[PDB]
Amino acid sequence: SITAITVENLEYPAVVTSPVTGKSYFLGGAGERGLTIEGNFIKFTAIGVYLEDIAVASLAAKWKGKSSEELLETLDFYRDIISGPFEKLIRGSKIRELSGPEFSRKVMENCVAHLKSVGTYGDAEAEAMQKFAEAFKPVNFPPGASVFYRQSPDGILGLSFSPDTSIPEKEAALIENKAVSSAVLETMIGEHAVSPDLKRCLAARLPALLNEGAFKI
Ligand SMILES: O=C1C[C@@H](c2ccc(O)cc2)Oc2cc(O)ccc21
Repeated sequence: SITAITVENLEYPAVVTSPVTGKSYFLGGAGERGLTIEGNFIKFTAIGVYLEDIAVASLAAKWKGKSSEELLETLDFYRDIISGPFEKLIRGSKIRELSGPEFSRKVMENCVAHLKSVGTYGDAEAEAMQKFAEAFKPVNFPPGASVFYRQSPDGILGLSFSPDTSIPEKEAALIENKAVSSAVLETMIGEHAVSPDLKRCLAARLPALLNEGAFKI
Protein backbone atom coordinates (compact mmCIF):
# COMPACT_ATOMS: atom_id res chain seq x y z
CA SER A 1 0.00 0.00 0.00
CA ILE A 2 3.14 2.16 0.50
CA THR A 3 5.22 3.73 -2.37
CA ALA A 4 8.73 5.15 -3.06
CA ILE A 5 10.16 8.63 -3.53
CA THR A 6 12.98 9.85 -5.68
CA VAL A 7 14.52 13.12 -4.65
CA GLU A 8 16.64 14.65 -7.35
CA ASN A 9 17.52 11.33 -8.96
CA LEU A 10 18.32 9.65 -5.63
CA GLU A 11 15.80 6.92 -4.99
CA TYR A 12 14.27 6.00 -1.64
CA PRO A 13 12.56 2.56 -1.66
CA ALA A 14 9.17 1.89 -0.14
CA VAL A 15 10.55 -0.48 2.47
CA VAL A 16 13.91 -1.55 3.84
CA THR A 17 15.53 -4.11 6.14
CA SER A 18 18.57 -3.47 8.36
CA PRO A 19 21.52 -5.88 7.92
CA VAL A 20 22.36 -4.77 11.45
CA THR A 21 19.19 -5.31 13.51
CA GLY A 22 17.05 -7.16 11.00
CA LYS A 23 14.17 -4.79 11.60
CA SER A 24 12.05 -3.54 8.72
CA TYR A 25 11.21 0.10 8.16
CA PHE A 26 8.82 1.85 5.83
CA LEU A 27 9.51 5.10 4.08
CA GLY A 28 7.77 7.66 6.33
CA GLY A 29 8.83 10.47 4.08
CA ALA A 30 11.68 11.81 1.96
CA GLY A 31 12.92 15.28 1.29
CA GLU A 32 16.11 17.20 0.64
CA ARG A 33 18.35 19.61 2.52
CA GLY A 34 20.90 22.18 1.45
CA LEU A 35 22.14 25.74 1.75
CA THR A 36 20.70 29.18 1.17
CA ILE A 37 23.12 31.85 0.09
CA GLU A 38 22.11 34.83 -1.96
CA GLY A 39 18.48 33.89 -1.66
CA ASN A 40 19.29 30.79 -3.68
CA PHE A 41 18.77 27.31 -2.21
CA ILE A 42 21.47 24.92 -3.41
CA LYS A 43 20.47 21.37 -2.48
CA PHE A 44 23.34 19.24 -1.25
CA THR A 45 21.78 16.04 0.08
CA ALA A 46 18.58 14.06 -0.18
CA ILE A 47 16.95 12.80 2.96
CA GLY A 48 14.61 9.95 3.66
CA VAL A 49 13.20 8.97 7.04
CA TYR A 50 12.28 5.43 7.85
CA LEU A 51 10.16 4.07 10.68
CA GLU A 52 10.11 0.50 11.95
CA ASP A 53 6.87 -1.37 11.18
CA ILE A 54 5.86 -1.46 14.84
CA ALA A 55 5.41 2.32 14.54
CA VAL A 56 1.91 2.25 13.11
CA ALA A 57 0.47 0.44 16.12
CA SER A 58 2.22 2.96 18.38
CA LEU A 59 1.24 6.20 16.64
CA ALA A 60 -2.26 4.81 16.03
CA ALA A 61 -2.54 5.10 19.78
CA LYS A 62 -3.21 8.81 19.47
CA TRP A 63 -3.00 9.84 15.83
CA LYS A 64 -5.36 7.52 14.05
CA GLY A 65 -8.51 9.11 12.59
CA LYS A 66 -6.77 12.42 11.95
CA SER A 67 -5.73 13.92 8.58
CA SER A 68 -2.53 15.39 7.12
CA GLU A 69 -3.62 19.02 7.62
CA GLU A 70 -4.58 18.05 11.17
CA LEU A 71 -1.31 16.38 12.16
CA LEU A 72 0.96 18.73 10.27
CA GLU A 73 0.11 21.58 12.68
CA THR A 74 0.30 19.27 15.68
CA LEU A 75 3.76 19.25 17.25
CA ASP A 76 3.22 16.37 19.67
CA PHE A 77 2.58 14.10 16.72
CA TYR A 78 6.21 14.65 15.73
CA ARG A 79 7.66 14.43 19.20
CA ASP A 80 5.99 11.04 19.01
CA ILE A 81 7.65 10.10 15.73
CA ILE A 82 11.08 11.24 16.88
CA SER A 83 10.75 9.68 20.35
CA GLY A 84 8.76 6.61 19.46
CA PRO A 85 9.30 3.22 21.19
CA PHE A 86 10.83 1.94 17.96
CA GLU A 87 13.81 2.24 15.64
CA LYS A 88 13.97 4.94 13.02
CA LEU A 89 16.32 4.90 10.05
CA ILE A 90 17.39 8.06 8.30
CA ARG A 91 19.32 7.84 4.99
CA GLY A 92 21.08 10.88 3.51
CA SER A 93 22.34 10.44 -0.03
CA LYS A 94 24.51 13.23 -1.37
CA ILE A 95 23.54 15.46 -4.32
CA ARG A 96 26.75 17.49 -4.06
CA GLU A 97 30.08 16.06 -3.00
CA LEU A 98 30.88 16.93 0.60
CA SER A 99 33.65 15.53 2.79
CA GLY A 100 33.12 13.73 6.05
CA PRO A 101 33.99 16.84 8.15
CA GLU A 102 32.59 19.51 5.77
CA PHE A 103 29.24 17.82 6.26
CA SER A 104 29.48 16.38 9.80
CA ARG A 105 29.98 20.06 10.73
CA LYS A 106 26.62 21.50 9.66
CA VAL A 107 24.95 18.46 11.19
CA MET A 108 26.74 18.56 14.55
CA GLU A 109 25.89 22.31 14.45
CA ASN A 110 22.09 22.08 14.62
CA CYS A 111 22.44 19.24 17.05
CA VAL A 112 24.29 20.96 19.79
CA ALA A 113 21.93 23.76 18.89
CA HIS A 114 19.00 21.67 20.10
CA LEU A 115 20.80 19.94 22.95
CA LYS A 116 21.27 23.27 24.58
CA SER A 117 17.81 24.27 23.44
CA VAL A 118 16.67 21.82 26.11
CA GLY A 119 19.51 21.63 28.65
CA THR A 120 20.81 18.16 27.81
CA TYR A 121 24.10 19.21 26.32
CA GLY A 122 26.58 18.39 29.08
CA ASP A 123 29.89 16.52 29.43
CA ALA A 124 28.64 13.13 28.31
CA GLU A 125 26.62 14.50 25.42
CA ALA A 126 29.70 16.55 24.56
CA GLU A 127 31.95 13.51 24.32
CA ALA A 128 29.29 11.70 22.30
CA MET A 129 29.34 14.54 19.81
CA GLN A 130 33.12 14.47 19.68
CA LYS A 131 32.77 10.83 18.84
CA PHE A 132 30.00 11.62 16.37
CA ALA A 133 32.49 13.80 14.41
CA GLU A 134 35.43 11.39 14.80
CA ALA A 135 33.32 8.96 12.78
CA PHE A 136 32.83 11.22 9.81
CA LYS A 137 36.53 12.21 9.50
CA PRO A 138 37.89 9.31 7.45
CA VAL A 139 34.85 9.61 5.14
CA ASN A 140 33.89 11.51 1.97
CA PHE A 141 30.52 11.63 0.13
CA PRO A 142 30.41 12.11 -3.62
CA PRO A 143 26.94 12.06 -5.15
CA GLY A 144 25.18 8.78 -4.21
CA ALA A 145 27.27 8.42 -1.02
CA SER A 146 24.87 7.68 1.78
CA VAL A 147 25.06 8.02 5.51
CA PHE A 148 22.78 5.81 7.53
CA TYR A 149 21.63 6.82 10.97
CA ARG A 150 20.02 4.15 13.11
CA GLN A 151 18.20 5.70 16.04
CA SER A 152 17.65 2.89 18.47
CA PRO A 153 14.96 3.27 21.17
CA ASP A 154 17.58 1.97 23.61
CA GLY A 155 19.23 5.36 23.43
CA ILE A 156 21.81 4.47 20.80
CA LEU A 157 22.73 5.93 17.42
CA GLY A 158 24.13 3.63 14.79
CA LEU A 159 26.36 5.37 12.30
CA SER A 160 27.08 3.66 8.95
CA PHE A 161 28.60 5.07 5.76
CA SER A 162 28.39 4.06 2.08
CA PRO A 163 29.76 4.97 -1.39
CA ASP A 164 26.29 4.50 -2.90
CA THR A 165 22.68 4.46 -1.78
CA SER A 166 22.59 0.83 -0.60
CA ILE A 167 22.78 0.11 3.15
CA PRO A 168 26.06 -1.34 4.43
CA GLU A 169 26.20 -4.65 6.30
CA LYS A 170 28.14 -3.51 9.37
CA GLU A 171 28.19 -0.07 11.06
CA ALA A 172 30.84 2.61 11.17
CA ALA A 173 30.11 3.30 14.82
CA LEU A 174 27.72 3.46 17.76
CA ILE A 175 27.13 6.61 19.78
CA GLU A 176 25.70 5.52 23.09
CA ASN A 177 24.03 8.55 24.59
CA LYS A 178 20.23 8.87 24.84
CA ALA A 179 20.27 12.62 24.10
CA VAL A 180 22.42 12.61 20.99
CA SER A 181 20.18 9.78 19.75
CA SER A 182 17.02 11.66 18.80
CA ALA A 183 19.03 14.74 18.01
CA VAL A 184 19.49 14.23 14.25
CA LEU A 185 15.85 13.38 13.58
CA GLU A 186 14.77 16.21 15.87
CA THR A 187 16.86 18.66 13.84
CA MET A 188 14.94 17.54 10.76
CA ILE A 189 11.34 17.12 11.74
CA GLY A 190 11.41 18.67 15.21
CA GLU A 191 9.55 21.74 16.29
CA HIS A 192 12.46 24.04 15.48
CA ALA A 193 13.16 22.51 12.03
CA VAL A 194 12.03 25.19 9.55
CA SER A 195 11.80 23.02 6.38
CA PRO A 196 8.35 21.38 6.02
CA ASP A 197 9.86 18.92 3.55
CA LEU A 198 9.87 15.83 5.91
CA LYS A 199 6.97 17.10 8.00
CA ARG A 200 4.48 17.41 5.14
CA CYS A 201 5.42 13.96 3.84
CA LEU A 202 4.95 12.22 7.16
CA ALA A 203 1.72 14.07 7.73
CA ALA A 204 0.52 12.81 4.33
CA ARG A 205 1.37 9.06 4.30
CA LEU A 206 0.84 7.80 7.82
CA PRO A 207 -2.95 8.15 8.28
CA ALA A 208 -3.29 5.67 5.38
CA LEU A 209 -1.54 3.15 7.58
CA LEU A 210 -2.78 4.24 10.99
CA ASN A 211 -6.29 3.16 9.97
CA GLU A 212 -5.29 -0.53 9.99
CA GLY A 213 -3.16 -0.27 13.15
CA ALA A 214 -0.60 -2.91 12.15
CA PHE A 215 2.40 -3.75 9.88
CA LYS A 216 4.74 -6.60 8.74
CA ILE A 217 6.14 -8.92 5.99
O1 LIG B 1 21.18 16.37 5.55
C1 LIG B 1 21.70 17.35 6.04
C2 LIG B 1 22.64 18.25 5.21
C3 LIG B 1 23.64 18.99 6.06
C4 LIG B 1 24.53 19.87 5.21
C5 LIG B 1 24.04 20.83 4.31
C6 LIG B 1 25.05 21.67 3.50
C7 LIG B 1 26.42 21.50 3.66
O2 LIG B 1 27.30 22.23 2.96
C8 LIG B 1 26.93 20.45 4.64
C9 LIG B 1 26.05 19.70 5.37
O3 LIG B 1 23.07 19.75 7.11
C10 LIG B 1 22.26 19.09 7.99
C11 LIG B 1 22.10 19.51 9.29
C12 LIG B 1 21.19 18.76 10.28
O4 LIG B 1 21.05 19.18 11.53
C13 LIG B 1 20.53 17.63 9.86
C14 LIG B 1 20.66 17.10 8.42
C15 LIG B 1 21.49 17.79 7.54
